[PDB]
Amino acid sequence: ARKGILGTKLGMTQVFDENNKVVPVTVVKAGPNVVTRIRTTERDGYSAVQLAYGEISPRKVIKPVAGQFAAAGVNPRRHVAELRLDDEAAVAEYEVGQELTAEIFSDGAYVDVTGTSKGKGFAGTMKRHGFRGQGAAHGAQAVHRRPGSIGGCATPGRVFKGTRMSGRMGNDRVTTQNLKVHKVDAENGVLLIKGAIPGRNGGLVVVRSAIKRG
Amino acid sequence: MNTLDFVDQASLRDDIPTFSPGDTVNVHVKVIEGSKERIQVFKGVVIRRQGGGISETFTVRKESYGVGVERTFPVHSPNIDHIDVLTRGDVRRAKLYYLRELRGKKAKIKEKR
Amino acid sequence: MIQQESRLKVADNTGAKEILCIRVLGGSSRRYAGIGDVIVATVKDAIPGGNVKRGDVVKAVVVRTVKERRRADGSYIKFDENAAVIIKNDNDPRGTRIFGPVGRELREKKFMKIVSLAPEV
Amino acid sequence: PKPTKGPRLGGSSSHQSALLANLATSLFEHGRIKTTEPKARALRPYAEKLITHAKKGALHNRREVMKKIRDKDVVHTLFAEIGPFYADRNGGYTRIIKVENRKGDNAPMAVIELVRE
Amino acid sequence: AVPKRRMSRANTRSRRAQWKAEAPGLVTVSVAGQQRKVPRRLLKAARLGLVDLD
RNA sequence: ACCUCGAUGUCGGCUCGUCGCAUCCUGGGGCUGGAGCAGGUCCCAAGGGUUGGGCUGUUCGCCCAUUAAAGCGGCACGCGAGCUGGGUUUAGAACGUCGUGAGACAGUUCGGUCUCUAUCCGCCGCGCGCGUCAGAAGCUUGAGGAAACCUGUCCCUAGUACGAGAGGACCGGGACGGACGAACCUCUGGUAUACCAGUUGUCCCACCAGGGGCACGGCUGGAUAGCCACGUUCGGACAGGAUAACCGCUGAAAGCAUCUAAGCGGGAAACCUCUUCCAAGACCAGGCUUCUCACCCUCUAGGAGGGAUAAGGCCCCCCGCAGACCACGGGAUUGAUAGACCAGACCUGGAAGCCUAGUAAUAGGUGCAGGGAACUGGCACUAACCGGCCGAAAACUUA
RNA sequence: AAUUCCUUGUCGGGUAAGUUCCGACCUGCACGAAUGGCGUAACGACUUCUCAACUGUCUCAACCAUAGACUCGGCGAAAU
RNA sequence: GUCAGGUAGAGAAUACUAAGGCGUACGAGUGAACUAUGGUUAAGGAACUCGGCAAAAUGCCCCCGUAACUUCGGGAGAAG
Ligand SMILES: [Mg+2]
Ligand SMILES: [Mg+2]
Ligand SMILES: [Mg+2]
Ligand SMILES: [Mg+2]
Ligand SMILES: [Mg+2]
Ligand SMILES: [Mg+2]
Ligand SMILES: [Mg+2]
Ligand SMILES: [Mg+2]
Ligand SMILES: [Mg+2]
Ligand SMILES: [Mg+2]
Ligand SMILES: [Mg+2]
Ligand SMILES: [Mg+2]
Ligand SMILES: [Mg+2]
Ligand SMILES: [Mg+2]
Ligand SMILES: [Mg+2]
Ligand SMILES: [Mg+2]
Ligand SMILES: [Mg+2]
Ligand SMILES: [Mg+2]
Ligand SMILES: [Mg+2]
Ligand SMILES: [Mg+2]
Ligand SMILES: [Mg+2]
Ligand SMILES: [Mg+2]
Ligand SMILES: [Mg+2]
Ligand SMILES: [Mg+2]
Ligand SMILES: [Mg+2]
Ligand SMILES: [Mg+2]
Repeated sequence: ARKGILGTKLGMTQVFDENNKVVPVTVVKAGPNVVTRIRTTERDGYSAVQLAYGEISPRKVIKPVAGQFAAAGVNPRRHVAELRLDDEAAVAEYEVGQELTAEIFSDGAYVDVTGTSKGKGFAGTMKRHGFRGQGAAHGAQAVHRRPGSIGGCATPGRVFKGTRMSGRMGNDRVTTQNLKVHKVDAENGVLLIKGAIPGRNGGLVVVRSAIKRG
Repeated sequence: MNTLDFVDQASLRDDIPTFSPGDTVNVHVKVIEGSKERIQVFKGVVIRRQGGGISETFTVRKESYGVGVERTFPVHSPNIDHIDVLTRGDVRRAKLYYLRELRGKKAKIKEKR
Repeated sequence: MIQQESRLKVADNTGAKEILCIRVLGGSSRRYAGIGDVIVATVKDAIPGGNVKRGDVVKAVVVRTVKERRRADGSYIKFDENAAVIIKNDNDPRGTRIFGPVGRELREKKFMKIVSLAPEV
Repeated sequence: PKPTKGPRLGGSSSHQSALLANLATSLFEHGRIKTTEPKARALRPYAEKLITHAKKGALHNRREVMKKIRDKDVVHTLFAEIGPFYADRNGGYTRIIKVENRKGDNAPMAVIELVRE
Repeated sequence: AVPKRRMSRANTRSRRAQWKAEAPGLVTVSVAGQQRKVPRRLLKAARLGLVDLD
């Protein structure tokens, strides 16, 4: 029902449509994925399928994961993710050891990419939540970038947990919605996703079929 | 090596004549005017050429009706069908941005003899 | 990229030299105004003895901007002087002639008169 | 080489360049220098590039090396002794070692040397 | 700001106990015929004879 | 005048928000002296939005352009250990008045120091120790929480229904926008303190040439990489359940009637799922899997203590677009992790030398030349080391 | 109007918008002729308004280098 | 209070430098937010702000040419 596969953000580039219109696309490496485990409602309680992607040396593979892959009946990989399907009717379409490629998608389809946004370190409020800065002149005394007030004078007492303040941003799970897949290069196992996806170049990403437009 | 070259070569366009910033060129752009695709000629001087492979672009400046107009075009854009370099240019910079304040004789560009 | 309190050269034979934008129509709080956008401006300078005079409040379509404008085919267009053309009540260019060039973005809708009067693009 | 990507080694700008130049001069003059760890780390690429320029030195490279090193005797002895000595080495002419910290400020100290072999 | 009240001994010692040192990882090395303890960071320097050993 | 004169800093504006609906708009409904558009009144509804300027310290208020709107209030007439002081409310001086007078004027004008290294709680992020009943690892259900909810213009329906005419639809679809948020450098731009080219002053390399330090990188024209918006994409859903106002069906009490007394229904941007993220410290401390599942000594055998180990982890080492430290991620001789070298892409623009023309500056051939950093492909040339620490089960009852 | 509570008195000059700015009307709460009345070329780090350029004051914020802030080595206070 | 070089510069200002004196007394690292000192910016150019506050702009030598007013000196280095 809900197709999906793991890949790696290769980079970004441009393409041209049939009407000479420019389209900035993202080249992603939706390399081959191996089905290593299938979650069922009778065994675990939910309908999901476990996929594995990426090359790893058997010496670098850890012993627990090595034994897990041996019991599954496939070779080890770098990354292992899980896609939660809708029901056993959809889970039955997968089998342990099955190999999935970029051919599961078609041109013009709508996907959702999920990755880990880049890390911006300890960023201030103005960069975290777009806080409006203060005047840089007319007397401003060391408040050119400070947040300012925080709450009520003496009635609230506390600071109303949830106030937007400074801290470490980025490096969190982000998910885009309704990205148009421009082209699916089969010989190369590559996807041209219309737009920009989270994460840096060479980072792991999970592409799925869109929910609002699937 | 341009890792994405194996995807950019499919869109790379041939028959692109070799030009440099400062040469006079007239580009032919395919423009659709009310269900009618015609060819519009834009004659100017290449003031800059930013190379990025498939995303390589070039800017052409033209003085029309006493007003300057700068137009940037992707070298590998399919909307273009002809790029004729009329006369070469003898310049020293790579991006002739200083031409945004010269008019007439002061804006004339040398020619590679 | 035109906004409030921005001066624009009038391209028409109405007698106005430069106008000052007041507000960009087409939205609650619009920040900028590109090519093809309508705005409300006042005549800050006019030709001695022209139709319109200084201090009037009129409408004008923002054409021939200075900031780069990106088209649908990846190309860009930019001019060297922020210009504008005073329009009539609903949609019509005040005057009977245009002087400078206009961007192709004017062809969106209802600007056929200006597109035909402009001797370029 | 690659920028420091942060606060420079010696105070403000325009001083790290002279510091690296003096360090490379001392290295090419002696053969073994003892400095701070980050100083040697930043000098490694500088010294390697200077050694490559000396290797390639036929003409227009002597000036490229002199525009960074002032000691004429140091430049000459470099181009002469080192010269083709590393012609068989495809990079990596400098070796870095870590030594104990000095008294006062616990600055991690390193030692840069030239691979003789 | 200034401290409002005197911090109790409990909290004082609890916050002070965190200011401790970390012992370094030593490694046995055979130099000059005798075995000595030198950190792995300076193991190579001691092997080559650049680490002073009192 | 009930705490506060052995101190509670008083009106604005900027930043920052939280909450009530006596609702400005969006949403739903009843009556209309509702023909239609457009209105008047009432009820429910706070999820979201509620513009930019001129005057004036101003709150307030008037005016100019729009928009659906440019809501009313509480939070010490919110917020000065977040920010300025335009005014009030010190000391100086002036104008008009009172006062012989010093002096005074909720009458006016000019100018007039805004201190404090965060102790505790509170808030935004990050670690250490321990627990989840052997020691570890992979993937996740999830209670319980956080984030979003905005809407305009145009075309068809349809110039149709309505209406003498003027004027002009409800409902349902299609297209394009204004604001906000998330991601990113693919395009355009902002910055690039070890990049390129020109040059003024000055000193130096013995001197010409060619070069180096300082004068903001000395100044300009560019500038690969990282970050960013001015730039490029994505979202405000669809649908399901129960409802407020409201509209209802069968129906007596009370032979009629009645939306209710027993049931069945529809019913909104309100509520719960649905969308994005966190989350088993959720002490009911979870679930599916995989690795090791066995070695000694002491106390006087009841448990405990000490040492050495398996899987695994950590330290040390090379690094990152991960980062204040930490922590996370990748590698560690069975390797392309980083530096160097080669090549490519890209930036800069035609390098030094020689020769030629010119008395000279200077120009032309060797030459897409020379120089370079972040991007990419190879190459062990250099450092990831003949190395150290933690780290596995008391038992019992029922079925 | 440095003088006026009514006052943002009324008209006109400028801005699309002007309780500010300039001239006039004169109803002088409570101007007035050596505690000077009326102006004055030049002048003033005095006060107020406008115009041309200019720019990050702002729309709308973004990056670069330093001295602190952050880690390490040593010395080492404070107000309460 | 006295000596006062050289290079360009009107200049004892400004930049470097000769002779001369010093790196002066806590240091090594790390692109955190934020604070202070400087630089840069696509479009608008005071629309921010009580207030052009701060920032930004011209800036020197030789020439052409300089208004209203005036106490005839001045405005004036007007301006351009
Ligand atoms: Mg400041
Ligand atoms: Mg307070
Ligand atoms: Mg190029
Ligand atoms: Mg310097
Ligand atoms: Mg007290
Ligand atoms: Mg007190
Ligand atoms: Mg209500
Ligand atoms: Mg809701
Ligand atoms: Mg304002
Ligand atoms: Mg409020
Ligand atoms: Mg208050
Ligand atoms: Mg007084
Ligand atoms: Mg008296
Ligand atoms: Mg503080
Ligand atoms: Mg004004
Ligand atoms: Mg007056
Ligand atoms: Mg008097
Ligand atoms: Mg007097
Ligand atoms: Mg004086
Ligand atoms: Mg310390
Ligand atoms: Mg910093
Ligand atoms: Mg600017
Ligand atoms: Mg500009
Ligand atoms: Mg103003
Ligand atoms: Mg100033
Ligand atoms: Mg200045």
